[PDB]
Amino acid sequence: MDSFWFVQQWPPAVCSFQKSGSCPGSGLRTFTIHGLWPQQSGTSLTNCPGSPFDITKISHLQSQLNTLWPTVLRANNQQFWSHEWTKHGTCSESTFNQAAYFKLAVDMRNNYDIIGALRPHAAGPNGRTKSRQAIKGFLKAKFGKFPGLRCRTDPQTKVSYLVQVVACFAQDGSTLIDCTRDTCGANFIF
Ligand SMILES: [Mn+2]
Ligand SMILES: [Mn+2]
Repeated sequence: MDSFWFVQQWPPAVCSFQKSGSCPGSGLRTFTIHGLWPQQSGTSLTNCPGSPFDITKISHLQSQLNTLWPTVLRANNQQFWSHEWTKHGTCSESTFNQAAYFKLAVDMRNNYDIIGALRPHAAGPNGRTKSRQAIKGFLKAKFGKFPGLRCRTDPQTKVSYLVQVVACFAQDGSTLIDCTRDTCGANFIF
């Protein structure tokens, strides 16, 4: 790995795409952690063989994980954490064990407050159109590096919605770097 993508998701938007059943995210109104994804030459490293998920190793972080890393689409929170560890976390296990991996993600969330960066500019979520350049600009001004913006288009209306914001980090998991990939067009609903 040569870097990490720290991905946060916007629950209300993510829930809108799940048209089959109920969804907790509608009740959640803040950015939550989707996951911490190790990267290699521009691609996400996934499903690396490694240690099985051990719930006891993060029992001391439960209160923080239930509020910052709740599941939006899956059955329950624990299942989501297990999924993230098995699909992404194992790929950086050589340097970060399970406890360290989850702690790092929690720290990143506490240090990267997206809503706080957007409020002053009245660019917070309000169901209206926002511009990609402006949002990226507001985050860059506060944190120092460009974030990555991820959008999804509704199959029916064809409208584009901001669903995730990515903060890019070097292999040390501490040095913020510029992200260089968005999946959002010039405008989107947020
Ligand atoms: Mn995933
Ligand atoms: Mn899968």
